[PDB]
Amino acid sequence: SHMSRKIRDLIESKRFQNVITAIIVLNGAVLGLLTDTTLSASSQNLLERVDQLCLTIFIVEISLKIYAYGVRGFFRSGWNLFDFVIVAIALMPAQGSLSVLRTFRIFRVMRLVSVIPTMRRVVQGMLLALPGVGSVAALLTVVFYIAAVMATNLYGATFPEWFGDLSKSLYTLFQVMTLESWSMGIVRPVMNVHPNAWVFFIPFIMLTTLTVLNLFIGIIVDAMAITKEQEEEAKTGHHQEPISQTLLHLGDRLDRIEKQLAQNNELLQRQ
Amino acid sequence: SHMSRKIRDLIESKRFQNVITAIIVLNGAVLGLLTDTTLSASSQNLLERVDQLCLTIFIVEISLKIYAYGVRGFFRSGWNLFDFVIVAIALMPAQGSLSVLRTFRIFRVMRLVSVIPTMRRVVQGMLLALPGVGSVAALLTVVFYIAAVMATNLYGATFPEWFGDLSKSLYTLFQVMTLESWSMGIVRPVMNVHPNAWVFFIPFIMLTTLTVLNLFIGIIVDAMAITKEQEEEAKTGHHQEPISQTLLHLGDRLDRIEKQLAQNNELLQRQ
Amino acid sequence: SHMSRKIRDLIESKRFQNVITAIIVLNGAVLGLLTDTTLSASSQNLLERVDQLCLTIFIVEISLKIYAYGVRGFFRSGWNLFDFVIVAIALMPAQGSLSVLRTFRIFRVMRLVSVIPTMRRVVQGMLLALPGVGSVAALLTVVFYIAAVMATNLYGATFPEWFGDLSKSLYTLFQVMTLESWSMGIVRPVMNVHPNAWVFFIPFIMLTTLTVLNLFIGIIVDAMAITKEQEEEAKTGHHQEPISQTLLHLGDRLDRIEKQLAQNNELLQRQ
Amino acid sequence: SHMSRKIRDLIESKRFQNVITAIIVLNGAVLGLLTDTTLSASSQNLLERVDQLCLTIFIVEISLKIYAYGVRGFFRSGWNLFDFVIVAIALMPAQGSLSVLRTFRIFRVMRLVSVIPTMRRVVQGMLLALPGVGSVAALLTVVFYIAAVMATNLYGATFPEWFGDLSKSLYTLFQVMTLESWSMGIVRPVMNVHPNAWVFFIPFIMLTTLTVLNLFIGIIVDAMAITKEQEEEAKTGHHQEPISQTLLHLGDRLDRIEKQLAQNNELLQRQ
Ligand SMILES: CC/C(=C(\c1ccc(O)cc1)c1ccc(OCCN(C)C)cc1)c1ccccc1
Ligand SMILES: CC/C(=C(\c1ccc(O)cc1)c1ccc(OCCN(C)C)cc1)c1ccccc1
Ligand SMILES: CC/C(=C(\c1ccc(O)cc1)c1ccc(OCCN(C)C)cc1)c1ccccc1
Ligand SMILES: CC/C(=C(\c1ccc(O)cc1)c1ccc(OCCN(C)C)cc1)c1ccccc1
Ligand SMILES: CC/C(=C(\c1ccc(O)cc1)c1ccc(OCCN(C)C)cc1)c1ccccc1
Ligand SMILES: CC/C(=C(\c1ccc(O)cc1)c1ccc(OCCN(C)C)cc1)c1ccccc1
Ligand SMILES: CC/C(=C(\c1ccc(O)cc1)c1ccc(OCCN(C)C)cc1)c1ccccc1
Ligand SMILES: CC/C(=C(\c1ccc(O)cc1)c1ccc(OCCN(C)C)cc1)c1ccccc1
Ligand SMILES: CCCCCCCCCC(=O)N(CCO)C[C@@H](O)[C@@H](O)[C@@H](O)[C@@H](O)CO
Ligand SMILES: CCCCCCCCCC(=O)N(CCO)C[C@@H](O)[C@@H](O)[C@@H](O)[C@@H](O)CO
Ligand SMILES: CCCCCCCCCC(=O)N(CCO)C[C@@H](O)[C@@H](O)[C@@H](O)[C@@H](O)CO
Ligand SMILES: CCCCCCCCCC(=O)N(CCO)C[C@@H](O)[C@@H](O)[C@@H](O)[C@@H](O)CO
Ligand code: NA
Ligand code: NA
Ligand code: NA
Repeated sequence: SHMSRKIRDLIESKRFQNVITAIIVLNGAVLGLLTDTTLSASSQNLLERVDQLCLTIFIVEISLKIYAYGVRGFFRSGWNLFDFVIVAIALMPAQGSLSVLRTFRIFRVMRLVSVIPTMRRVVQGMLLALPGVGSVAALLTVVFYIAAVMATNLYGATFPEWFGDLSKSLYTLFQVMTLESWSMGIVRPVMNVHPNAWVFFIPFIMLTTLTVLNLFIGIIVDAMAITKEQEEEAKTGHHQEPISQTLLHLGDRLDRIEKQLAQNNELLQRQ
Repeated sequence: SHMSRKIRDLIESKRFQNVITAIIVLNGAVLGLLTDTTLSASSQNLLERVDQLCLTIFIVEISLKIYAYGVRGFFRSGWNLFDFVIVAIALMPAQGSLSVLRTFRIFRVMRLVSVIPTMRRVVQGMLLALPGVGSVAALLTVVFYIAAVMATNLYGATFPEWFGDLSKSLYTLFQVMTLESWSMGIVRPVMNVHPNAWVFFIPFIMLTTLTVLNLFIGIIVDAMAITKEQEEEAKTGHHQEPISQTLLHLGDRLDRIEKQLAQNNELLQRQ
Repeated sequence: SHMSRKIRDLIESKRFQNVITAIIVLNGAVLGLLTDTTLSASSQNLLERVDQLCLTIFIVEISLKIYAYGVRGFFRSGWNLFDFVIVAIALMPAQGSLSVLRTFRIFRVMRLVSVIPTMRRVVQGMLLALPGVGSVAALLTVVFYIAAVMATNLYGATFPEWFGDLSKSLYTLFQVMTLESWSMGIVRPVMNVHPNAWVFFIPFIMLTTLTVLNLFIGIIVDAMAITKEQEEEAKTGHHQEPISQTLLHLGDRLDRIEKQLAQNNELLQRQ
Repeated sequence: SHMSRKIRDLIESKRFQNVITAIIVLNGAVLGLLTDTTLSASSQNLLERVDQLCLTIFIVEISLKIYAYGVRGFFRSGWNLFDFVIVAIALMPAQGSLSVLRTFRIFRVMRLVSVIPTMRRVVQGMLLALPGVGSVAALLTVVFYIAAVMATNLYGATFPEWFGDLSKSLYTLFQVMTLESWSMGIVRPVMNVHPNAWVFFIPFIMLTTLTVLNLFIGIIVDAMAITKEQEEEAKTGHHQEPISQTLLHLGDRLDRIEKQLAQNNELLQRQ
């Protein structure tokens, strides 16, 4: 229709993005002021209404989009669904789920990612890089589970605060992996009772730090290449051959042209 | 034979892998529940039998493989030998070795690596990357030994808990390398007695952190390329020229084709 | 003019650079000696005059440059403007700004960067690499703000020293991100009152360490390539195609020449 | 001569290298046993003689080399000079230098690097990578000096143990850069007296961690490429074009051959 044609161009305008961005920043700034308990009852009521104002502008924004794109058209984008859920959850009447409350209204500032395209790209590259490190992430999960069971059996009776159960052991092994007081706080005290405890903890540190670095480098290198590759697909409109494919086949492509040159030289030398 | 033909296809089926995977997870989950000492005698006896059930399924699995592939055929794979040793050790009657016990039945969860091919590849790439960092690993071992001897001679009489002997010094130098309370916990106290101790510990930290990072980056970069190269060899069936060789000879290959072009141009300009 | 021709060649001479370098080192060395409060009143007065001498040589240096290049010519370089501001601020009479004093005369040693070209290049590569990581830096800023608001609401009433307000929470979240006593000092004490606090802090650590590593790797890789690319532009005088462009179009360029070879082969086989 | 022909081939034999390697390990193992103060006077005298035996074998080894290569020929290699100095210093009668003693006989184990070629290559690549990071290393040195002077002036009167003088401040800034108790141990106590101290320490941490990572990544990436490039020069005998040069000129080389193809196509289409 005509009403669903200008609205899309209003939605796609730089100023509309900037207006929404300004309202996200504003909502975020009022939620930060609401952390101050010394504020007067009138100041709290004022900011709570600016929060209500900000939220209503997001209901108008999402409705404008659902109409101008359609239910199937809007929910076709993962970013729009995320934007929908962020706003729709604020109007959820006693939602049934394992948690505590929804005071986490500050997760509305996470919309700065979906609304700013330079930031949307960064998060997109990182998210697209996750499936590819699933195996490394699972190997790290296996090492933690094996280690947690071993630590609970070995040290739980003598160190119940740190290794009393599986939960306690996963928490202190995560601390050990982060190298946080691993020796002065955990292993030297454990070695006073179990002198060969270093046989367990030093290999655990060696293995988990390498794996977590592997996981992190893997995510970073992939996210960087995916982003670069997507920017090129956006600029030209043509599909970008991933760099790994270009590098894997560089040898094959060079020898083929070397051979095609030699046969063109053979037909040339004898004419 | 006919009996050693369908069994191989049963062994190679996705559902058989999934059945074994489910039994590994199950065994791992019952071993984790067995860390809880508050459980009733009947609950402990129940889970211990589910452990026996899981173990028997692995004996049937390995036997099925040894028959369908042969002794020489099965033990030709490093992964199958690993799978054999994991299961066979659970039936080892008082094995003679320097240790304590075999309560580490949880190392059976490490079979998730050998049974899941996406995880088998990750560990394979990492293991194939180790011989190549042997020299860096040995340099780190030399620096630790020299440092341990120096620290024992310099500080062992005044700081016996940390440097009293070689073992004690290797342990606290490893802690120092991990930057764990290196200054507030070790070096500021040591400097109160030996004021120039920083001349020993600051260069030691500078050298070992660079070397350990070198070792780790070396493993990660190699494991990533080896995996990528093996996936390409698996996809096409052709041997993949390692990227280092492609990069080292990129210059040579380009100038050769440049020259072959210039000589083809020379025969063309004068015909 | 003739007076603004030899001065430029004096300014561009290796010995003039070395003379200025020697005066920066000298000024830096006297400012370091002036940190010693045990010095006699005559020794303090002596060094304070060597500081005055060093400062005057920089006024002569900058004036020499402004004359030999012109106001528009001198201030056309970001490095010269930096050099101008460093020297000009020492003669600022009670400048109006939010601070405390200008005792930070030691920021004059930062001129070793602008005066030594090998060091000017390093800092240049790093500075040119910053706009490109602005989105990652902003994502990290968003995560910190959301987390600070959450931590203030959740823990500020029970842990006011660490989370009492927004400022306090940003400071302890930065400490948590650096892994400094995150568990023994902050989270184990917080968990004694709020047992599921690990649900907040472990994901926060996981997310911020990956993002800060991403930010850092991004800066390092870019600064390294920018420097390499600028050295090549300086050596040849020709514009250097950035490596990302060379890599993105490597596939396209190889298939195009492959096709141009095949069509040259087609005209050759049938002549 | 004939006597200086077979000795060189004896010196270059795998077994001679292995004999020297075995004597280095042996000397290192006896020096490690000599750290144990509980040993009997006869055991100490025994090991001290095995040290004398090991040292004499190195005097015979070096003399054998100086004769078989010549004074100019032997001292032409940096590795041989290092090997000469390690052995010659053990016979230095009260050498005049600023130190304490030469009990550091364990630095003789550092010969395992010069004697094992796979380890000699690793250290060689690392040493050749140092001149290239000199500017980054100097930038880090400048930041530390500026920071040390600032910290001494700002905090030395109120925190004399940590910032009382320049030496004290460089030591605690190095600790701060390593993130070792930077907040719970240094900055939270400093902020109790100087509440805006975080304005100094948080930027200092941000800047030095990025620079030290830059320095380290720079060394690692260069050492890896230098080693790879030297192995190729050793294998073929031909000079290896450094990868940076191959990558910088990849664009130029591809467009040149693209143009040479188009002109060969132009002469072909009209014959
Ligand atoms: C196209 C980028 C990419 C990868 C890549 C990124 C950067 C780069 O420099 C090279 C490659 C990539 C390649 C392989 C990969 O394997 C994951 C293995 N699974 C089974 C765990 C993951 C990402 C990829 C991402 C998702 C699916 C498939 C491929
Ligand atoms: C050596 C080039 C390379 C890769 C590569 C190797 C051979 C080849 O033919 C093509 C590329 C590389 C790049 C990315 C990569 O991603 C997979 C990571 N997993 C963990 C998701 C693997 C190898 C690389 C490895 C680590 C860091 C940066 C680059
Ligand atoms: C084929 C991959 C590879 C290496 C490699 C991996 C990734 C990459 O981007 C480039 C190369 C490799 C190359 C050299 C190397 O040297 C080790 C030196 N020893 C003597 C300590 C190790 C791995 C390699 C692995 C085992 C043996 C030989 C080579
Ligand atoms: C610069 C490209 C490169 C290597 C390279 C340099 C020159 C060349 O002609 C070919 C490749 C590189 C890659 C891997 C590598 O592995 C050996 C590591 N050892 C420690 C096992 C060495 C250099 C590299 C170095 C560090 C990280 C990622 C990539
Ligand atoms: C030319 C180097 C470069 C980049 C680069 C450096 C090294 C390298 O190996 C590859 C590329 C670069 C490329 C992309 C980039 O995107 C930033 C995204 N913004 C929107 C946050 C940044 C730097 C760049 C720097 C400034 C502006 C534009 C490009
Ligand atoms: C795999 C090669 C690569 C990049 C690359 C991928 C594909 C392509 O066609 C060209 C290059 C790479 C290099 C730099 C880069 O910079 C942007 C970083 N942002 C965060 C500023 C992105 C990808 C790279 C990624 C991480 C570290 C080192 C190298
Ligand atoms: C040939 C390797 C190399 C460099 C290099 C190594 C690996 C790689 O992937 C690319 C290049 C290199 C290049 C530049 C460089 O600049 C140093 C700047 N100085 C002025 C501080 C250093 C090393 C180099 C080493 C010494 C002198 C000159 C060049
Ligand atoms: C993007 C490829 C690259 C470099 C590169 C960029 C452009 C170009 O045309 C050629 C190479 C690279 C490699 C090494 C390097 O060394 C200098 C380091 N200094 C600090 C000694 C610089 C850039 C690189 C950068 C960081 C890590 C690994 C690889
Ligand atoms: C990838 C690795 C992921 C590790 C995740 C750890 C989750 C387990 C933490 C948890 O739920 N706890 C129960 C809830 O309290 C245990 C910790 O709280 C406990 O270890 C201690 O901190 C103290 O409670 C007891 O001293
Ligand atoms: C690559 C580097 C590898 C370093 C490996 C260190 C192994 C040595 C540890 C060991 O076997 N110990 C004896 C067994 O107790 C010593 C430690 O336990 C000891 O240093 C202290 O922790 C206390 O026991 C004394 O205060
Ligand atoms: C990218 C992340 C950037 C984080 C930047 C943090 C700035 C906030 C620090 C600040 O201005 N403070 C007020 C000035 O004191 C707060 C800290 O000082 C406070 O948290 C504590 O250290 C104690 O003062 C109270 O226990
Ligand atoms: C690239 C960065 C390089 C930093 C190098 C630091 C060298 C300075 C260390 C030194 O020589 N000291 C004098 C010798 O004692 C000072 C330290 O010892 C001192 O800071 C404290 O540790 C205590 O002595 C006082 O509380
Ligand atoms: Na740390
Ligand atoms: Na710590
Ligand atoms: Na730490």
